[PDB]
Amino acid sequence: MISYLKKAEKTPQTETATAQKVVTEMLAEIQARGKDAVRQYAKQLDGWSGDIVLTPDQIREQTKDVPAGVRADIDFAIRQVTDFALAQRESLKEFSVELHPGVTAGQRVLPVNVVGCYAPAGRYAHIASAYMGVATAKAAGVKTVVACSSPFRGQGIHPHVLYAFQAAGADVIMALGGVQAIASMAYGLFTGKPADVVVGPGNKFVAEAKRSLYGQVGIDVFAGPSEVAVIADETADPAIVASDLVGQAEHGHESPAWLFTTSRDLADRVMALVPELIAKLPPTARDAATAAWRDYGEVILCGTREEVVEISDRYASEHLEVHTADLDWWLANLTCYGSLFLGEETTVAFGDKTSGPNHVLPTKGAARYSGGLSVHKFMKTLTWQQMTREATRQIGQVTARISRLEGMEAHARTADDRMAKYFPNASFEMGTPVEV
Amino acid sequence: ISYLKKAEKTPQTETATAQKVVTEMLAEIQARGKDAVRQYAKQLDGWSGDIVLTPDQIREQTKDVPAGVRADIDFAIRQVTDFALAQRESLKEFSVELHPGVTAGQRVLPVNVVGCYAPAGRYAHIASAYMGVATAKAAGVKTVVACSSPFRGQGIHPHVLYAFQAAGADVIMALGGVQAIASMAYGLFTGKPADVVVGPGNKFVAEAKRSLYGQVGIDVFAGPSEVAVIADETADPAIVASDLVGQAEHGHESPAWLFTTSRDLADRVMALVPELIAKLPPTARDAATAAWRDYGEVILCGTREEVVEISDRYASEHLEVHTADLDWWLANLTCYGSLFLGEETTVAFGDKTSGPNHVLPTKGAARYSGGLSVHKFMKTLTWQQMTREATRQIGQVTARISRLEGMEAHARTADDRMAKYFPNASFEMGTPVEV
Ligand SMILES: NC(=O)C1=CN([C@@H]2O[C@H](COP(=O)(O)OP(=O)(O)OC[C@H]3O[C@@H](n4cnc5c(N)ncnc54)[C@H](O)[C@@H]3O)[C@@H](O)[C@H]2O)C=CC1
Ligand SMILES: NC(=O)C1=CN([C@@H]2O[C@H](COP(=O)(O)OP(=O)(O)OC[C@H]3O[C@@H](n4cnc5c(N)ncnc54)[C@H](O)[C@@H]3O)[C@@H](O)[C@H]2O)C=CC1
Ligand SMILES: N[C@@H](CS(=O)(=O)O)C(=O)O
Ligand SMILES: N[C@@H](CS(=O)(=O)O)C(=O)O
Ligand SMILES: [Zn+2]
Ligand SMILES: [Zn+2]
Repeated sequence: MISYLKKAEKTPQTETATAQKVVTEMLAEIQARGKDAVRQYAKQLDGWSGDIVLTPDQIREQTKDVPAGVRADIDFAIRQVTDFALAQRESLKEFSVELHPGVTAGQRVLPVNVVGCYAPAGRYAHIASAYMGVATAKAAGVKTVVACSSPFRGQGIHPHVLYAFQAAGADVIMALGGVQAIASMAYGLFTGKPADVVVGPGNKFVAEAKRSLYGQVGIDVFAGPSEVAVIADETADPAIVASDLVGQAEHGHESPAWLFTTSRDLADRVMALVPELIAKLPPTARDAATAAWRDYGEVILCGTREEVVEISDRYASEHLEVHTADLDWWLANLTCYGSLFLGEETTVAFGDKTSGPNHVLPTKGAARYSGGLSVHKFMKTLTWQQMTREATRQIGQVTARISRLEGMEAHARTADDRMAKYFPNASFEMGTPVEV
Repeated sequence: ISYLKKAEKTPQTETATAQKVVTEMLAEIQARGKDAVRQYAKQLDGWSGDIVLTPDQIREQTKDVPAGVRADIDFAIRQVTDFALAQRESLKEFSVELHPGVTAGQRVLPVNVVGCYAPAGRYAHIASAYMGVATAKAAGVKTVVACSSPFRGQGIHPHVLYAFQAAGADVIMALGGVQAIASMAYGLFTGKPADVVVGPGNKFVAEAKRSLYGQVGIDVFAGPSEVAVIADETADPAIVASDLVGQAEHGHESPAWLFTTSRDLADRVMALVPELIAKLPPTARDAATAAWRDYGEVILCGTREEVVEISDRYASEHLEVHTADLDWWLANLTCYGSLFLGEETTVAFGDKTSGPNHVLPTKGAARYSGGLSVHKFMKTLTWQQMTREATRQIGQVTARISRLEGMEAHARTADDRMAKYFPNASFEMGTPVEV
């Protein structure tokens, strides 16, 4: 038996209907009206009536005052993300194999042509998100990267976001936010370069827009309001656990922070500390985190490690920290999470900004079926095959027979035609011809 | 570049029709659950019986499937499995050191539950039944649920059923169409919602899967079958024409495309295709006549490079190459579902028994994905671990960037570690955020 010491009124699912209604209306307008609707939304939602595509010269002008120390930090983080991305790239190989004798089959691994990357800017300016998308796309060998971020605080793109996009290798940069940005990248509005894949994190509207546009484009994953889970035993430090939960709760009113523990004492101290830490935050963060903890935060006490694994796997958190003994066991036994942080020393914020692994990660249970943005999301794994004539003796008769069982005579005739051309003297059973 | 035959319709033509039906049906199933599904099954497919088949039913319904049939299906399952296991070996786990003391790695883990759909309407898709289930089993998925439409006012086609059973399905349901995809996504009738739903189908099936993405993962948008052939002057028109017709019989919406550098070849094929269609039995003849007329296209190009450009833009589900210098085509083509190099292999071989999966992207989805494979059932997740020493650099960069973004609570998680691990250290952690 599992005890909820803190139960949330709301979950990542609560706001689904609200997001869907807005996105349905906006995507309909943009499909009908194109750039006209996008310019309208940019003005009405973001107060923006400037040009949307930045020229190379505006990019230089807008970043000319970014200090050396800020550039050095962003450059370091880009290098870490690139290093890990290149290691991930090496993990997926091309190959060919012989199947039935004379049947050669293989796998080609090819980057997509055009990627659109979104970096959010609303409550905060997402400098790290800006290099997470673009640097990964460049590591994957994508030749055209289009990047968008929302106009921020009465100006255009945040200068540090813009520096990140430029340093990471973006080919085209647009001052454009939200659903209208996602849609513009999917349809190639303003650039004439429709994306093959659109990636990047955002609020519930951004995430729903990407989900809805799937099919028009590929995507990385459903990457909506941030979530954090911590697994802790009696070895954990409640002050650090509480700090880590509050860390992601500041993202917004809808960010869940989950604690799964085998220690009642830990649970109690964390529940006492989280409100105290929230109260010491500055206004924007305090507003977000107070609501998020109240409405979405949960604390679950479990009897055994196996019970913790079961609940953790069901929650399928974007981020999972593990502050326990015997970390090898947790790495071996946990199966549903976006990104795993083993031990107290690393933490979600480190992964968010500069550890290396991508931060763009599944939310709302998408970790049941996908990991996060990676080079893998920009590669197509395509198959090819080639046969000797000899291989077609077996392959062809099996194809003709199965085809005819299914009722597909024209399929069987492509096998009959090869058998008659290559082996006119053979007499295999090719199945009773279909008559209806 | 010149169109010798231009289609009135494309894969895009019927999108609105599909989306309207799917939106209505999903809204109804979300409201009324199993009852909505049982009603759709009755009205659409004539079905009143039990939806979940019992083991006794499965055995009873397959008891007369002959040895010769079983041997062919078993052979095809082996080829699909062999290629799937090769694909599974191509994606590895690893760990690496980044900044000194930072370890990061990739875990590759199968999903828990897969739902597989095998179509049955115009034809009964025996091969489709093992393409999904066998691949899921090769990936190490523990629970596989399989559905196929009640066929012609009776139950699941017995050979589709045999295929599901022999390929390793854990649960089999007699359920078709949108109501099948929805039932597997939501775990109706089994209590086991799928993590990933896969499999091909008509425009309604494919749209239902596209719509339910998010609730579940999917393989790919896999709608009405498409075929493209690239041919030069060395190609045999009789075989090209045959191959086009072969997939045209799938239904009235199936495009058959010919890209060639030889006007002679194009002309002979355009004469032959109608003649071959005319010789088909009634159901196929009806499908292929409409498909070729409405969706068939023939494009003449001046250079190989032009062919590549056009082929890549069409991004066909299946692409056959009947040319000299096949190495060049393998090296230069980039958008297709599955490639058939040389005259000897052909799409129907891939459909039934070559090995590589036939469940493939249509309507331009080959621009961003390959087909169903074990890779669609594996999650690639990341993990990391650090020494305390590593956090001196990582932590100060985190704190500074966080504060530049306006994220003070993020920075405090770094400040807290620095104060705990290195209480005498003094770093630039960034100006605290005040708004
Ligand atoms: N899953 C992941 O990996 C990550 C998720 N995130 C999440 O990204 C989110 C960022 O959210 P925001 O600050 O809002 O930035 P955002 O860039 O996602 O959204 C700002 C844009 O949304 C539009 N918008 C806002 N409310 C709207 C409404 N009612 N109707 C239509 N458009 C509307 C704005 O006008 C603007 O164009 C946070 O929830 C954060 O946790 C952040 C990083 C990574
Ligand atoms: N992309 C790929 O890899 C593959 C594609 N396919 C395609 O699969 C398709 C199979 O189509 P079908 O024979 O129809 O079998 P299906 O199993 O896809 O469709 C039959 C189901 O659809 C329902 N349905 C039919 N019309 C409907 C309507 N108007 N409204 C609501 N429900 C409706 C039926 O009642 C039944 O439940 C073909 O187009 C074939 O080319 C087949 C194999 C692989
Ligand atoms: N924690 C965010 C990343 S960031 O803090 O916005 O950089 C996420 O959900 O990945
Ligand atoms: N040609 C079908 C496969 S099958 O002929 O239905 O077996 C496809 O589109 O993949
Ligand atoms: Zn964060
Ligand atoms: Zn076929």
